[PDB]
Amino acid sequence: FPFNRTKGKMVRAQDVALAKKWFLQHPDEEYPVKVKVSYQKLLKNYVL
Amino acid sequence: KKVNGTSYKKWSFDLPEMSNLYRLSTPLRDEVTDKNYYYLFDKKSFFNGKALNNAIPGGPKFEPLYPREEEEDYNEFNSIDRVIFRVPIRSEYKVAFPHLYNSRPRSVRIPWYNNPVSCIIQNDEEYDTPALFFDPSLNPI
Amino acid sequence: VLQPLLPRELPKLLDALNKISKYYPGVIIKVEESGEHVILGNGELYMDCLLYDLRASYAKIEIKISDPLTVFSESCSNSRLGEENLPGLSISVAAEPMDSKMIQDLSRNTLGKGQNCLDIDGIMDNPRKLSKILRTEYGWDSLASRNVWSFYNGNVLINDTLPDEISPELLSKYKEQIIQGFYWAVKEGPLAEEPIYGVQYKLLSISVPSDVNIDVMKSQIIPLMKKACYVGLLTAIPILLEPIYEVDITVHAPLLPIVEELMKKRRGSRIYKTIKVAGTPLLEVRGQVPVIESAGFETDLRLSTNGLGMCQLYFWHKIWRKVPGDVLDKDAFIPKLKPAPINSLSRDFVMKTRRRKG
Amino acid sequence: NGIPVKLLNEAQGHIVSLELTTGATYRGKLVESEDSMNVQLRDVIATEPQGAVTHMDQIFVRGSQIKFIVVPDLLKNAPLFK
Amino acid sequence: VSTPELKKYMDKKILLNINGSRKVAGILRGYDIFLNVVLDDAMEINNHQLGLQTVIRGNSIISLEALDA
Amino acid sequence: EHTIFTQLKKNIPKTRYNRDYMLSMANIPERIINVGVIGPLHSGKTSLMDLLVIDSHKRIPDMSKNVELGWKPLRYLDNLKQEIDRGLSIKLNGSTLLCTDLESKSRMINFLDAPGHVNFMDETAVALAASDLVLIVIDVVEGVTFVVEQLIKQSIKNNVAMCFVINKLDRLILDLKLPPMDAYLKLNHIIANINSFTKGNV
Amino acid sequence: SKKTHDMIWEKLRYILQTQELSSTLRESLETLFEIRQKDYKSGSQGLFILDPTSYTVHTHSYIVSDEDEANKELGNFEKCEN
RNA sequence: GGAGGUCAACAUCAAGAACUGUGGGCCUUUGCCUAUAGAACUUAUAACGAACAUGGUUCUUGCCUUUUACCAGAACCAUCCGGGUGUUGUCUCCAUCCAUAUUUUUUGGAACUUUUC
RNA sequence: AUAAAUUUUUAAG
Ligand SMILES: [Mg+2]
Ligand SMILES: [Mg+2]
Ligand SMILES: [Mg+2]
Repeated sequence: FPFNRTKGKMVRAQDVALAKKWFLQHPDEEYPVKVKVSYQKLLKNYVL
Repeated sequence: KKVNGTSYKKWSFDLPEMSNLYRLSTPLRDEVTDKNYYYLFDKKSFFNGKALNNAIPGGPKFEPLYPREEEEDYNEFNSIDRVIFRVPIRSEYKVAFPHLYNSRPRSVRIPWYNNPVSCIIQNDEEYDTPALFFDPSLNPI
Repeated sequence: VLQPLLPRELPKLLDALNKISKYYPGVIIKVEESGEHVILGNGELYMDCLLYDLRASYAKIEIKISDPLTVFSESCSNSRLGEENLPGLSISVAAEPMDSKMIQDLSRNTLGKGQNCLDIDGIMDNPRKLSKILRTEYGWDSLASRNVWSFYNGNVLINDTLPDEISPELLSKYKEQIIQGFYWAVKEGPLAEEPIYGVQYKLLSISVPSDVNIDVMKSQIIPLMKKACYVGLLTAIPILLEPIYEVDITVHAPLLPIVEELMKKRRGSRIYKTIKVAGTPLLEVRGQVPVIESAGFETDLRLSTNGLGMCQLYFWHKIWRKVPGDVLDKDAFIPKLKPAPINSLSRDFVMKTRRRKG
Repeated sequence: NGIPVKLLNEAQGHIVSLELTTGATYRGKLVESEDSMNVQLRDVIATEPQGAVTHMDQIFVRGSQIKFIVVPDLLKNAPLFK
Repeated sequence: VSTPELKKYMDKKILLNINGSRKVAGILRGYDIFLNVVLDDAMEINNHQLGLQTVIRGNSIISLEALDA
Repeated sequence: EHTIFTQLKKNIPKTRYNRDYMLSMANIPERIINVGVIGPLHSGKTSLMDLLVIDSHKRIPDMSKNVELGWKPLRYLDNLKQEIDRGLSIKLNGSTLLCTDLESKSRMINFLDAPGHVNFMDETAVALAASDLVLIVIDVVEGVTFVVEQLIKQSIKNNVAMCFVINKLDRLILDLKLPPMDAYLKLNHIIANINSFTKGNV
Repeated sequence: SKKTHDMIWEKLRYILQTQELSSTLRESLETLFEIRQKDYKSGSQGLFILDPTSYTVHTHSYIVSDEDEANKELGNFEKCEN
């Protein structure tokens, strides 16, 4: 959605949430348990 | 033409530009175009995740929401003499087809089933690999 | 299976159940002596659509739903005698396997034009000719081809002996009381108290007591056909028939090896055809998996390949398969919390389903 | 293409009346019509130019020899014209 | 352009009402886009048959009213 | 709560073809038909019905501005709750309208959508067993496949009249990106691949 | 090889689609494409222990207008005054 | 008169899948039925914001000397940072459809004479 | 044949 349009309206510069997309997607693989648990916090705060 | 005016609302752009933007922002973008990817990562599999008190393995954990499960009669219906274990029933069943595997849900939602199994095929190597090209992923017909 | 959560609400459930049977045609419903209700439906999603529409619209009451189960059936593969409970009568029944291409035929219901076979539903199509369909196609006894009486869902009854020919008239009396008793013990079952399937019944001979009687025989004879058919099935080396879904799968190509595992795991474990697809990086994969193992299956696929792929199960050809075990063992191994060993699958399901009814 | 032709086609099914060059009116269910008004009709009465009437089954008529066709007034409403 | 749909009337006896207040009868054998009729012969309407088979020109036909249903 | 719907007599859409006249067509059995529509999952069916609808009713309530010009499909005959959020179709569902062939001969038509999952075939078997002719909708990419088989044996087995429509050609180019030629070759490959199941008919 | 390869499969697949061939040639022909989208190490497998930069290699100059020099003189032995 | 404004005021934005005006019939204004015209904005993986906080009451917990301050779930409400559309006002910058004649149409089989009324 | 990870402090008596 951010992109394909080419016609649309502004957003208050703090509404674009740049980093939401990363913690939606899977954790990937490598990361040590610190960052995975960081993900779970970001979900829990989102869903809520 | 490009933008509205000093009050600066309703930007109006053009393909070549919006391309170049696409190009740049490549570090910062979600990049995944197949809805069928998020399978249990949509919302509703989260809400189901909570409300039944499960945890998708990569999932956010929440609170019981219906905390006291401990009340129970000693009751023959679901018992062991009468039940056959063939396949385990992992959770993701219970989050995938909620009303079925899970006796007695409360406040559950509708998982959305599935999408078309995207075929999308992109050619990202060459700038000059032309638009329409028979791509080795395809079968020969 | 179904039970409503609190006993005092049994009525409300019923008042919805009848509704559902109407609104969703496909479903088929049952009770038992148990008070359990039984809900038979097409496929897993279909059970979902129901049970949701059961709880959140028609009946509102929460209920307890079992682990997904399956149907079964009762077949057999080969002095012989039987008795009445008040020794004025007796029956003894012959039972055999039937042609896989016969039973194949019946479950395909057909108009039989051309040089083709015909289905049994039209049995009042030319009866002698009908025996020509039989003699001709099925290698059927021309004398039984004479003697064929009457058919039911998956199987059919026949007659062989002289004291038949003592009273083909006096039996021409009790034909349609027997055809009941046959439907009777067919719909029910010896082991699972579940429908019998694919069996040939050639009667031995029917002793009727001296002077017969008026209303003794009438409804005296049908249950005696119950013990008749059963007794005829037992010594015939029974087995237990399990359905088989005809799997369809679609994948991107390089993800194929993945599928192999699943099937190796799910015991359906036959993928018959890998059909390349044209112009699109897909593989149709046609396969089979039994119903009982198919429980979560479609997810196991849909996940394990990370969003590419899809699956569907379904039942058309109405194929069946023997379940591997030895249909009775006193020495059997029953796991208690693990999937049983295939040296007895069937003994298990007997001693379970019987522990549902009793 | 001709809008009268279209109208005629539409009138298929309906009970049309139909006079020829001869002046022999018919009235019947319009079975089939073509670009050339080659009409077929069912259950059709047939008046002579002088007066007398005759019932008949499935008349065919060639548009060349047709004079004018009366269609039912329901077709006035819709939706051929616009 | 389009063919006259007379396949219903094929191999049936028809009253070909023809030019000048005349008539013809006979079983229908064929036709074309001009509505010429080829028919196995019959009388001219007391009555008298001429020919074994007959061909009627398109222009000449007023009507071809079916004798058989 | 349980479904969507319209409950009133004055908000039902205007329906540009003047209903009562449609009811006039309804007299002759000759001019009306029953078209059932079936295919495999996600083959475009309900969408297609909605092509007919939005092409028929003049001003719809259920359009948001979104699908009006937009992106998400207005899926009109869907109408339940379950069939909405589940994202699917369960109870087969009708729509009637009169519409014109190119002739301008405008026939009354009963369309009936049918579910495309293979655990709902039951509620297609109805849609056949009633309906007069059926459109089997083939999704070009998927190509025909065991489900389209058992369909077409089930259509013609019950003595119905079929027409095929190849669907979702956006997926042809704008995803697969198949040079024009090889695409033509593909369509041919389907057609050849279907005629082997429609035997005495081509 | 990227262009040349590409146009080689231009004509090569162009074969299977437009042409009409034998069975046992065609089956193999498509086994090619299959292992292609399975990436070829079924056909590429070997001894890789040698380096492109380190190992002194010689890129030979031939072109199909070359008669290879057809040397049977180096085929047989001489007298060595050395 | 046109373009704009990091300008203002006043309306309207969560619902029977849902708005409004009008003609006609009935009851007796409401209301029901019928006909007709017009519907910006926002809604179906449901919504004004592909964003994301705080407070109050009430229960269930969790830390556990007591209270502020708190741990994490629910119900019912509130506040706050923002938004769209419409009308009016004001300000700034500029201007005063084939082309052609041999069976279905348009290259005619039309005319003359006579009776009845 | 496993990828399952709670917390965290200031004032007043
Ligand atoms: Mg649909
Ligand atoms: Mg003190
Ligand atoms: Mg104190």
